[PDB]
Amino acid sequence: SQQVDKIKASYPLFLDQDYKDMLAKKRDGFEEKYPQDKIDEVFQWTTTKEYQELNFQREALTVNPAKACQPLGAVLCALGFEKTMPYVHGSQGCVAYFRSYFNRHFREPVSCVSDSMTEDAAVFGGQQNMKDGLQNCKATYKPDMIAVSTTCMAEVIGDDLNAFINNSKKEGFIPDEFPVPFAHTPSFVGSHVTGWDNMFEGIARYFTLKSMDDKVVGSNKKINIVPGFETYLGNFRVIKRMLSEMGVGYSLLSDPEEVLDTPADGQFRMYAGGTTQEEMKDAPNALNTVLLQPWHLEKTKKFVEGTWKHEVPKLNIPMGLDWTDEFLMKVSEISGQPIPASLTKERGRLVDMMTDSHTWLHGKRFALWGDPDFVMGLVKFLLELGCEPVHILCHNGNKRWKKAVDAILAASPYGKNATVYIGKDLWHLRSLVFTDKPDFMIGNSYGKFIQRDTLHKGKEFEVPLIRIGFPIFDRHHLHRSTTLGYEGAMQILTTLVNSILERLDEETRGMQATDYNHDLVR
Amino acid sequence: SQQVDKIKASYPLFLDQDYKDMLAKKRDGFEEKYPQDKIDEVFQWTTTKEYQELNFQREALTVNPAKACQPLGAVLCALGFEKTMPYVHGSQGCVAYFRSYFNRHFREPVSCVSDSMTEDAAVFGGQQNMKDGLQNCKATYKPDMIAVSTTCMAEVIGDDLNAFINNSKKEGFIPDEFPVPFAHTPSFVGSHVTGWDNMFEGIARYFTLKSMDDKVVGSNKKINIVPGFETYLGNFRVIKRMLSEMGVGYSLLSDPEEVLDTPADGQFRMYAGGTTQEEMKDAPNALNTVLLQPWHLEKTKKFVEGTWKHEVPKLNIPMGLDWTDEFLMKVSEISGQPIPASLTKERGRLVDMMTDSHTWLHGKRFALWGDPDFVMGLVKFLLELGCEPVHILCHNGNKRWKKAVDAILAASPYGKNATVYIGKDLWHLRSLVFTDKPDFMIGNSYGKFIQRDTLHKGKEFEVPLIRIGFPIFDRHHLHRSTTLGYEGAMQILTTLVNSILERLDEETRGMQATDYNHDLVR
Amino acid sequence: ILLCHKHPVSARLRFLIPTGGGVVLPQTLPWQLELIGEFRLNMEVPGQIMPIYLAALAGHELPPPPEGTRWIELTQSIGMPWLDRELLRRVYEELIG
Amino acid sequence: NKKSQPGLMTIRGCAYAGSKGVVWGPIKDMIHISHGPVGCGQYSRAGRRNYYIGTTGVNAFVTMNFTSDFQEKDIVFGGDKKLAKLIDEVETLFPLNKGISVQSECPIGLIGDDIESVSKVKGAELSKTIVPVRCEGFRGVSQSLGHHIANDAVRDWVLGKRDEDTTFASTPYDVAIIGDYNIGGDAWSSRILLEEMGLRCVAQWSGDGSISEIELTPKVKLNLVHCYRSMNYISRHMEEKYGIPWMEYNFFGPTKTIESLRAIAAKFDESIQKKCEEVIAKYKPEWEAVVAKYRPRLEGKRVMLYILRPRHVIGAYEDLGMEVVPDLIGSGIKEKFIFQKMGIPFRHSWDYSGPYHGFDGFAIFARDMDMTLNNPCWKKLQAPWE
Amino acid sequence: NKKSQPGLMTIRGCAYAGSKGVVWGPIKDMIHISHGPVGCGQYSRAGRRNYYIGTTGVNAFVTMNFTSDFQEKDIVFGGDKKLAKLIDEVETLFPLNKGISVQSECPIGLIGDDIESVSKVKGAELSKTIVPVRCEGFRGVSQSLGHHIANDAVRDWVLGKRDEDTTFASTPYDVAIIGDYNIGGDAWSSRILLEEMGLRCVAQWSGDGSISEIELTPKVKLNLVHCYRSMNYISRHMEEKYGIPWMEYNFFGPTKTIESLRAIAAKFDESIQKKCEEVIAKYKPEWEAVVAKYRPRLEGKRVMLHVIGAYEDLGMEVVKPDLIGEKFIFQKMGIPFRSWDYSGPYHGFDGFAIFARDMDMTLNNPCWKKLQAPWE
Ligand SMILES: C[C@H](CCC(=O)NCCC[N+](C)(C)CC(O)CS(=O)(=O)O)[C@H]1CC[C@H]2[C@@H]3[C@H](O)C[C@@H]4C[C@H](O)CC[C@]4(C)[C@H]3C[C@H](O)[C@]12C
Ligand code: ICS
Ligand code: ICS
Ligand code: CLF
Ligand code: CLF
Ligand SMILES: [Fe+3]
Ligand SMILES: [Fe+3]
Repeated sequence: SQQVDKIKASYPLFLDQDYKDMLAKKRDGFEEKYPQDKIDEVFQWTTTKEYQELNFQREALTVNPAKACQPLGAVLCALGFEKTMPYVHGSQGCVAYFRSYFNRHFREPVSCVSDSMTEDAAVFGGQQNMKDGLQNCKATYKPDMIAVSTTCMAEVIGDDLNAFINNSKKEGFIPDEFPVPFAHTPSFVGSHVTGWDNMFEGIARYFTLKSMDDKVVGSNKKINIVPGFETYLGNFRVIKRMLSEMGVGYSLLSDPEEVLDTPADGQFRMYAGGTTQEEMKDAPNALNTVLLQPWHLEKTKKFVEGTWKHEVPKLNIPMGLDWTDEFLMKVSEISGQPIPASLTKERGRLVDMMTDSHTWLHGKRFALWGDPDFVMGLVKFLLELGCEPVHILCHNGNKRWKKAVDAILAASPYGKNATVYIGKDLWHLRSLVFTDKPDFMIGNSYGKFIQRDTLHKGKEFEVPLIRIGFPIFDRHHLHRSTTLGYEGAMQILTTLVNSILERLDEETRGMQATDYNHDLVR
Repeated sequence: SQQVDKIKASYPLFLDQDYKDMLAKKRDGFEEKYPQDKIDEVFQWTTTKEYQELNFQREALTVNPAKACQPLGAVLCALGFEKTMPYVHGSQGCVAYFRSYFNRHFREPVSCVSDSMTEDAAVFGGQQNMKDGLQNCKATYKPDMIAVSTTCMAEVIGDDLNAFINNSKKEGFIPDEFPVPFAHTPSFVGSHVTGWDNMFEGIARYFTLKSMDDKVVGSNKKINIVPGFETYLGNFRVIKRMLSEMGVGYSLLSDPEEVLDTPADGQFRMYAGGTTQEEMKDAPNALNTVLLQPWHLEKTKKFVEGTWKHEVPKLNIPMGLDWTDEFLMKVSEISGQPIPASLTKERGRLVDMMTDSHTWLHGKRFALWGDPDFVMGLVKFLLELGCEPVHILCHNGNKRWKKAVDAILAASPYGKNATVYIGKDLWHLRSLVFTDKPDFMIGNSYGKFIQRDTLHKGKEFEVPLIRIGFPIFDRHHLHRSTTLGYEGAMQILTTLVNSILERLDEETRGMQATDYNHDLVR
Repeated sequence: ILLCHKHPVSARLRFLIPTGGGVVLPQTLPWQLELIGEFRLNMEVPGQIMPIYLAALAGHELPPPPEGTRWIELTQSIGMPWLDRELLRRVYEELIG
Repeated sequence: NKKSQPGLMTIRGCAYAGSKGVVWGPIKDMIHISHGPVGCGQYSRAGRRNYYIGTTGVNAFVTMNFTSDFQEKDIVFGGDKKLAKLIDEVETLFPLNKGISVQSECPIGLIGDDIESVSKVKGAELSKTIVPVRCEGFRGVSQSLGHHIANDAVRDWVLGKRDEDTTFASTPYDVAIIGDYNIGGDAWSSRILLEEMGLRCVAQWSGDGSISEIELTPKVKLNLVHCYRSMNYISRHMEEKYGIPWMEYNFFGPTKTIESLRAIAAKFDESIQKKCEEVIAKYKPEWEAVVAKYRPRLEGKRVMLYILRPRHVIGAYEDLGMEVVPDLIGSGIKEKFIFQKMGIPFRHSWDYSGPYHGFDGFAIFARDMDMTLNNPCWKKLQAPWE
Repeated sequence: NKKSQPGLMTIRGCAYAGSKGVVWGPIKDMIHISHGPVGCGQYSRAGRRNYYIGTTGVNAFVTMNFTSDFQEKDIVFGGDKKLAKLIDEVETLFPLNKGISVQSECPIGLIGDDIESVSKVKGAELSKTIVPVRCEGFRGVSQSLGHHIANDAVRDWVLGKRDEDTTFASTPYDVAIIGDYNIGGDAWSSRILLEEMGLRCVAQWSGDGSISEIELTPKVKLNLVHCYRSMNYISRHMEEKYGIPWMEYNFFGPTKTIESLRAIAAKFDESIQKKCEEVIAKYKPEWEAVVAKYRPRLEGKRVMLHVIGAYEDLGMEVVKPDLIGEKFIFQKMGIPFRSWDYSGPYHGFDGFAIFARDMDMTLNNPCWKKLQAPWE
């Protein structure tokens, strides 16, 4: 039943008595459900430490992973170039899932095509698929460039991207001069950040490898900036703004913030902004190349140091205070530009906010997860705030990254109770937060379910989720936030302290029970 | 009892059994408290429509007001000028309260002095207090200018500010050429915004009244911007940024964002930035003067139009979409500068965000309160979003402002269930949100108690608070937010939609009860 | 003699004045009491120069006023003639100021 | 049902999406392993709003993501041993699961993996129903072949489990809801109407579906199929094997809902018809009030739809006086923001709203259509200075 | 205790802040009208953290702001009729209030308003205790005169309300906590120790204070004063009138807490002394563990400032100070700074743990070590 004055959506319409009775009848008569006491007992068991021992003994089963596959990152990297079409040679379902994922995170159109590889392609190969797809894509969407990645199907059957594209150009399906960079992105190796790295390395090799004879390091007096897999448009914006404030000539390669923030003015823009092909061709002439996320840009670093002859600085992600300082100092040293007074004032204002909120931030326990560089930057900033990152999870991390994060934690008194987990999923983290309860957990939207689980054990066991990372699906416009630089640290600090304050306000809203601490001033 | 491993603050230390027993013994033995069922009955009565009728018949009692007194606004206006000391001629307790209030809102040092008028001043006046205070303030803090307001003491005893300052200059307590603008700010007239208006008019008169012979309108090809009582530094910043993007020369009179955001670098800065005396003296030479918050800048508008001969445009507060558009068009018309493509792109991005969030925002019921211009701008933006304002409360509003807001509501189909209240306090709003429950409240920190009260009636009756306005005491760094322009509209939209989504997530977090609607993608 | 009590903690200055008129003691102007040496004031009455000194009542508790006398504050002097108001102001400035 | 042109932004999904995402995933008490690399399981995790009641992680697992997480060694050497070890770990960590399905991703059918033998061996060892689904994404041209493969798996592994069991107490009013995936509670809104008609909904899958309901489906008297495209295979098989007639029911909009209710009641005796008339009379004022409120705001508007068989959603749009051919367009999330960029009001996922089926869902549908079509945001696309 | 120099930045409050903010406001079951313009009541609303137990708006009104909201007409023609109508409306809308105080702001005493007569008339008519407080802010040099005026109002209108009432059953272990305003729950942390000692805290005001507790205060055997500066007037008055001895107790730091507990127990018989010894023995391991955890990370640090003992118990010198006990100015200078801001309790053994943790948190926070930009 519905009242037209107040129409109820699914919640709380299905809380109505008739719906409750119908659901109870269904469950009791035909679902053959386990008894509620047995369900409660099993849940309590899953919250225990012995269940954690069983869970961490997993070798073949992955439950709720915290990573994606390479071609998603390859598509994201391809989206950062001017009038460039991401083209995933392989099955269509992969591209549909990539587009849906990025649409849900960014709430923007995401352009990506597939050559619709099918059983016939599984038998004889996707060469005809590649030719037809490249021709159709160029004719229909008129891109300046087509960046080709692969699905697991094409990698497993062993399609040669180079030979396929060469045959497509040779037989006249696409012009010989049309830029078609490619990258092999096996979804069974690494993660989405690895795919981003592979796509960027392939594009750089396509545009620079054969024309290094006339390239001189430092000719254009610019600094190449490779952001890596980044899903915060504010990160690109803050990097560009800080480098413009410094007066530093820069080339931001794979800049997708324009195409992911197109205005609504009655016209659909298929492409917007992006790194130009001239910028990629002139990249070796830069003074140096700075990798914003070096821990998933290893192949890019190898190519840039080995081919462009760029002495890539050993820089952490510019996240927090110390690492933003080191990034700014390295940029100043490379470019010869002093750090302007505006950036010094912004750093001082970030320090002022840290001083303002240290009373509420100090000693707070956090379980966090995400990509390696983002996770280590968040851990560094939390240590700078006096917080305790007790559970550090990175499903796509490696042993070297774990060693680096352990070294970072050992350098801080607030990392004593911190453990770094690599190759673990969010079920492992659910066990960790049940057995060693943190105050909060920082991660993507997939953490919300964990919070639900904790709330099922009790309100006192609930671990609230702070949504920083990728992907964020249950909130709107968080992709516009910033996590890099002093501005990103400021936003992160505000989010953390305000989350602590909402949690305290909720815990003290009980009248005549806990409202004695429901302070107006905090 | 405290465990050194897990130390408990007041919450939840006083929830311990021993503390509960001690509090129960204290209540039962000596407090002579009313019975618990009896308190419950009285509370339920206070939530009723009969109690609302009894509440709205109040004529002499004000409970939980939503306004401050004039000298606070005068101090805020004075802080916006370069090397200017706010000086409240009157009693010291007023200055102490003003400083504490602004310190708690901004989490920054706030400079303000008093002449410590006491019983001797109550009997003889504060002329000697004025002389000594001006001399000591100039000697101790070395301000370029001392901006003088009044407490209710000096207004009641009829202290002549002009005569007192002139006698102080005559007798050598301060130099004759030292700028000492003054304004009478009776705390029993209007509110803090009235004090801001009075202080700004006094400063402008002091700097321009006697030198209008050599002033020609449009000589400096700039536009004067008067922000009014503004406690969001982001609003000053966004106004300046939008004017710079348009290429429009501007003079932001009373700009306190620098002194209210001093960086922490081991050095304390009493003064920072602010409108210079040259800018005030050259203000009549501007093309026009634009009042950001016209509904509390009546005296400023009268002085600007009657002395500077500026044709002040009929502009609303640049809040939301339509009014920001109108402000930009008026600035373009006055200055001759076209609106650049960057501002058009920002407007389109705001429209895109509105389109993305309209499904969650449409039909939501809001009870809001604050200053008149801020309240009307928020109402206009909510009508633009398809939301339904139901209780529009402005304690310091007047009949003309209420008529304007009613005209705005009548122009939109989403204002049919909207009622505007002027002269009503937050107890009236508590009655309103009990009897006619909205989805959310939008207001300062003082609304949190109202939320608590609603939660005491039941979880289904709880009205969550959204902290937009002044003062915000229980959150950190919200004063850095923006409410003006497209940027402020995006920030407000994000806050509203994410508050809605957070409330929905909280309501659907119950496992096997309501978590069928705990959607990952929202 | 001008009689007053200043509290050692709150610095509340109460003046012991005749209940009829004026503030001077023991006569209309034409306990452990300690004299304030730094305070001196002279009034030119016809044919005589008259000095008036300040006596401070020591302790924490205000004693009840004798007959015909009252304890008043500076604010309570509103409406009283200017001369003794100024005398009270001088005492207040010396003691409180 | 032809091959889509390569490189033309095809909107169709894969066989895995049509099998795991659509048919098998909503089954709450079963655990569904996305066999292969991590991407397919990650992108499909909780993507569809197939609503269910249960304790997630204990007895329900719909929004969970179980995957074998194939690495390079699993591609090179196969993943059958890994599949067996994963099944053992699933049993040891989720003991209350009432069945396991293994949905194959693309590499499974290419590296010559034999998941059927592993499924049989582990099911015999654990006395558990393990359903191998060869829903490799490269198979077929869309999710239709995924639906077909998932239906064949249901028929071959779950449907006939209770063929020799006659202990179920059957009534003449036994119906099974097939093909309703409970998007935002659509199946619940249909089931409340069906049960208020005096019918007993014995089975309801996939949406809010249990494996026991799939096994009990051959015991029903009528099969009410919501989505013909995805479950026509199983409906036809059930008709030719158990002699169970199947009919398509449309509960989208009051007119189609009333017509379908009368058509369903016409398959039973007079008491069911009387209860159908009673239900229609009871719900007439509610949808009449919804129409009176929202039709004036929506009369004359034009709609184009590209999402299923046509005329399914046309009835509800006509019930609001909305001409169907634009003031509104209904498609997926991938085209949603594109048509938003064109500035045309836009409404698969039901835009995180619902239910839209039945009388209760009609109110939500009308409110959502009015909200999207009449939102002021669509009137602010043009900058007033342009 | 002299007038502050005019034109200087000082943190001194007014008599209204001393009376309404400190002494009268924490009384939970009473309604306090800030008589005058809106500002004084608005800025003082919930400013101090005088913790209390009660249903706000029904039977407790500490965090609420009742004001006359004086307009120009009220200034010109007086606000006595407005005060009477306001009292009637207060009784109408808040029936469960156990008393009304009228705290005067600056204009009330300057326009010749007689709130004493209005209070007497309305209290006689409504059978309610209405306490007029002549706490005009211009009176006095600081909040000390506010404390004095509020204490005088307590004595004149509330304290003697049960002078002839002998229906209260008294025990030899009757004590009243005076001058503790329960900042973050300090008074509760003191009261738990006092009642563990075998004493019966009959009265505890202002913090978490009821008007009945004030009326019962003259019936106790000992008056334990926390803040001598604000309540010495009422303490001496009770000593001279009811013959009740008063002593200052200091529960700040384990050493001072132990000394104060023993001093209080010395006033009573041997059983109270034995209970005090049991309390000290029970709480010894907890504060010893707190010291063992926090003193090594706080030893030798200099503090620039009753509260000495807790700092010494953490091994901190008191006087380049590492901490200063004007908060934001010292914050800008870069020296850690510590009514308690947003934490507490700090008194008692339970409060000592919070005090030590907060001192370690503020003094050793990395934010103080990041002031200097690495390139400057
Ligand atoms: C008793 C319960 C099973 C009950 C059952 O068999 N229900 C079958 C459902 C069917 N019925 C009976 C409830 C309905 C009917 O069929 C009615 S009828 O017969 O058709 O008339 C068994 C099965 C799974 C077991 C838990 C898990 O191992 C994890 C864990 C391991 C630890 O070491 C010890 C604790 C834990 C929690 C175990 C406890 C307990 O040991 C559980 C709940
Ligand atoms: S199954 Fe099909 S795409 Fe028939 S794959 Fe798809 S829950 Fe659509 S038009 Mo998403 S043939 Fe169902 C469908 Fe229709 S997932 Fe749902 S809405 S009625
Ligand atoms: S009342 Fe006094 S100034 Fe005794 S006016 Fe002041 S909450 Fe201080 S040293 Mo603020 S005599 Fe209390 C005080 Fe002490 S406001 Fe608090 S900290 S213990
Ligand atoms: S058509 Fe379908 S969704 Fe595509 S792979 Fe094939 S079953 Fe799966 Fe999977 S991990 Fe990523 S998303 Fe692919 S490239 Fe492979
Ligand atoms: S010293 Fe004290 S706080 Fe000051 S006024 Fe006087 S009682 Fe009050 Fe009040 S409304 Fe504003 S803050 Fe004043 S100017 Fe008057
Ligand atoms: Fe968008
Ligand atoms: Fe600050």
